[PDB]
Amino acid sequence: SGIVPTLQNIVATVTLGCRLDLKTVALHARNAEYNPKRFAAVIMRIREPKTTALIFASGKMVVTGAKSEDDSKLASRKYARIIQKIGFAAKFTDFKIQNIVGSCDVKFPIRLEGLAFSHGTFSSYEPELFPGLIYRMVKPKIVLLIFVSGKIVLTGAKQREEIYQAFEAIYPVLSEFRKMSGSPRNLHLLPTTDTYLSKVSDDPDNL
DNA sequence: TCATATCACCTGCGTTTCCGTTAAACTATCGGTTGCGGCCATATCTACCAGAAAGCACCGTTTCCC
Repeated sequence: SGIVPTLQNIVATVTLGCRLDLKTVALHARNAEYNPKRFAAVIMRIREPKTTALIFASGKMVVTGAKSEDDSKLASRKYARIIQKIGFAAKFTDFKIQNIVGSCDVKFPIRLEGLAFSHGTFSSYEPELFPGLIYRMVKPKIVLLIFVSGKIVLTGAKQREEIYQAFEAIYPVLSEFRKMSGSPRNLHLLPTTDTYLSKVSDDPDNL
């Protein structure tokens, strides 16, 4: 419970309001990869923040590799500004984080068979083609990947607090699977997602 | 470089289920052609009928007879 989870990847999307010519967009970006022989879209990485991004002719975009809530909106706004420099209106709309990926380490090894046998209502553990166990948390809804080393991965979340709540909910379970710190201090010590996102310009006129 | 989880996608392959196709035995009329019979025309035979010249009966004035 003392080893607070770290975010590894935040993935988001934004609507542009207007349908646009993706070939025209592909002409001016300083990083771009695109070939209709394999896929009909441009892959578009940037230096700072270190995000990858994607654009669709229908007037929608996706952003990946964000380290913070801030990076997600700030990168999306900078990609939209590049499209506004180009011959399109690109009205920044529908900003959302569809998935969050985080990880933590309890520093003790886990008997995945014991976890799967006792919590089989939520746990799945297939024959060992892959070494890690998977867990389906239903309230709040989170997917957790459990490894024998004590390393843990969390995904399927969209709100920051639920990743820390899911870790805190399974830490007592993991701690029971032991043989021969445990205090969270608070459920969420850091500021909320909204108090982070509000540092970035929200108004679409603030290009 | 293979072995899991999760999401945007969109475009693509070629899949996967009830309907459509070529053509069946058995089905429901309905048509090109078969044979079978009414109305109406004709020359002849007939039923129902009246009219004439002639019958014939009811009747009583006559007169001969009770």
